[PDB]
Order: sequence, then structure tokens, then C-alpha cells
Amino acid sequence: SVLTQPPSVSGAPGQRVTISCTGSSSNIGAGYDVHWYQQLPGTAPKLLIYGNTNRPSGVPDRFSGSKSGTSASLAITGLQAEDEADYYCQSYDSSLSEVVFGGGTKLTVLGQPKAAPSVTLFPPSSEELQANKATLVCLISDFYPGAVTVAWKADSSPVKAGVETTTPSKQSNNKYAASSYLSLTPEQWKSHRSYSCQVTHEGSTVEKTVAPTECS
Amino acid sequence: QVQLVQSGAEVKKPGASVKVSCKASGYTFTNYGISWVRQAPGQGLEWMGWISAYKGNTNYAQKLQGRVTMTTDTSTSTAYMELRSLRSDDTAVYYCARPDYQVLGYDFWIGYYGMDVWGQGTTVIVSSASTKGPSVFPLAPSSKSTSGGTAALGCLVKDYFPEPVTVSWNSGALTSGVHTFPAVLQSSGLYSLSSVVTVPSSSLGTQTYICNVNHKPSNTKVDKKVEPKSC
Repeated sequence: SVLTQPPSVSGAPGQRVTISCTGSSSNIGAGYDVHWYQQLPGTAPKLLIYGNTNRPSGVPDRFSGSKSGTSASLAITGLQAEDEADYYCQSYDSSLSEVVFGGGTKLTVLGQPKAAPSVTLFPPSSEELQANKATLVCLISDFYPGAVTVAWKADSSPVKAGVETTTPSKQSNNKYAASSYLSLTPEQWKSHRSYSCQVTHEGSTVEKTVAPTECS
Repeated sequence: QVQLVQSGAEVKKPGASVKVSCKASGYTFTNYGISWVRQAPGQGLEWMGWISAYKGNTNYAQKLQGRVTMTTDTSTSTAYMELRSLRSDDTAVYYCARPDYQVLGYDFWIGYYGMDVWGQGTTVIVSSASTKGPSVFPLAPSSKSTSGGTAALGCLVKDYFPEPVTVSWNSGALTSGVHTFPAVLQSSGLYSLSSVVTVPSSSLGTQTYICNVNHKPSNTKVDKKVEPKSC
């Protein structure tokens, strides 16, 4: 994305949070208006702020916007649970002339304390190896807020291919769960001493390891 | 009652073309433009272009130039978006939206205003795959991965197309501790998901645990009894 937003912001209900949006000399720095959109999970975006500061009719007065020479900010006063969504800033860019968005900001309205994820790593099943396939399954549960980074390692080396990770999804207990998969060749699985999935949650990393020479 | 209604979901193979419509109602269609924005799974919003309904002028994102075409039928108050030479990374939900600007004569100021009305979105999946049933593999617990009174066991639902897949355990007799994860679309153009149960250790040797995987698109149902590993 051309505009820069924080990956995530959080706050307790009733508090006030702000989401910043910085650009460059060709968009926000050029004096172009900034608009803000809210997107609930699974729905289309909704215009929250237009022309830097204006609220459309129907949008609650809890939302407000401001813009400087370099950045724009969406302010949410009195946090409600319904405000938990992704928020996008949008502006215009003049180049050698397009609409540009920010990367999006996931707002969490904290309804419970932080929870580190539980991590269960599965080696490839014997049945899958017979199909000349091998999939490591990294299952991630019981973390809050719902944002994790997943990296894989082969022995002490970083894995940069064959990784698929799901967007976190809510469990019953309002905590979140995610899953990651490392697709491998049976020869790749058996030739290395170990494999690990590393899940980072709020700067802290949990690492589980499996090995072909030690059945688990 | 201002709203925009888009056409239904689409599944295409790479190299093909897709055309998505956007029916407008509740306002004078010809006094505004129509903008198109897409969103890849787990990604942000991405502008594609706009078209003015009155004069038919267009402005496309440079990354799609020569590949996208936008048209309007004023007699039916409908805008169209055609994306050609489709590739797997075109998989996204495609939205039409109305920039809140009444064109006074210069149409190219349309993209400068906020989009106040949005369609419901159109899912377009680009994949070389055809209908394919899933392979189900066990995720079995071992004596080492089971330290306490609760053990984790599940089933891996591998390489199916298209969605959806439903998973139950023991035909619905087991719901506590069960979590089925969302499917992930892989670089192969196939889906995979997992479902697990957290279960009391004492029941492992005498209580049967069976994943029930139903994939209606391929007329396939698979029951897989997950037993602990021998190690």
C-alpha cells in the first residue's frame, strides 16, 4: 500500500484511540483529501470520514478525523464493542494519478486480558507419507488479540516456501485460533534433523519442534 | 433507498476473463460515477478504476492497464467491469462503489471524493483446478505430545476444490473442545483445512473419535477414525 497505517491498535471500552495514516509528497503531502473507511469482518467497507474531517449523515459522532501536512488521523472516542473492525485511510496520488489506500488497521476492543497462543505441531501422518506427500500442521489456539505471525524453520534454517497460514478466527471463548501448514516432500521431511513453526504474538515467540527420527 | 447490487460469485481458470455487473437504484445513475475496488484474502483494499455514467470516461489503475475494461448501460442503470487474462493473484472480492460527487461536466474529479455507497461484493476465485474431493489424514496424538489429562487429535482435510467442507465428530455426538479452522487457498489453487478435538486422556483407549468430512461439490463423504500413534 502507498499510505502507511499501524497494523493494529487496541483499547478498552470507553477509551479513545487514534489511527494514523502517513503518506508522501505526492499524496497527503500534496494537500489531497483523506477519507476513512470501516470494514466489519466479511462485509463491504463503510465510509466513516470524508474530506479529512466531515462525517456523513448516519455515522456516529464518536468518529472524527484530522489532517496535517504529512499525516491524517482517525479518532474514535468512547470505544464500543461494535467498533472492532478494520479501518482504511484513502487518498489520491499524483504521478507520471490514482486512488491509494493504507494497509489497514485492525482495531481490537479489549474485552479480556492478553493471552499467549497454545501451539500444537503435528508431523506428517504415516498415511500421508504413503501418498508421497508430507504436511506439517501448526495449530494455534487461545490467543488474544487475534493477530499472529508464523515462521517455519528447517533445522536451524528459515523456511521461505510451502507455507500457508490462515487468518485468525474466533473460538467460542472470544479468543482466536489460527493454523499454518508446511507442505514438504517425504525426502525433504526425512533428510532434516528437525522442523519448527515459530508463532509470534505481541512480540513474543512460541516455537514447537518435530523430528522424523523421534516419533511424536 | 440508495444501493448497488452486484452479480454472483465467479470461479475462473487462469487466462480466462470475468465480467462483473453492478446494478444501481435509488438515485440518478447518470449524475455520478462508479468506482471499482478489490480485496484479496487477508489483504487490504486495492483501487482498480472508475467510470462516469454520463460521459463514459474511465481512469484505470496502472497495474491493470490493458487488462481491465469498465462500461455502463444507462438504460439499465448498470456498470460493468471486465478483467481479462486472469491470473491466480486476481482472486479477490470485487466491490463497486459510488464516489459521492455529482459530475458537473469534468468527470475526472470523480476519484477525488469518498465512496459513500458500496455494493455487497463479488467473490472471484482464479484457479486452474476443477472439482476435486479431499484427502483426509489423521492428526494423531502420541505419548510424548500428551503430557496431561487432555490430548489433541484431529483430521487434516487436504487439497479439495471448491468450498465448502463441513466437519463433524462422531456424527455430532462430540462438540465440546472441537474447533474447525477456516480453509486456506493454496498456491496450487486447492483448499485445505483442519479440525481438532481436545479430549480427556482416560478415554483414548476405549472411546472412538471419528472425523466426518462432507464435501457436497464432489459428492464425497469421508469418515476417518483417529487413533493414537504407537509411539
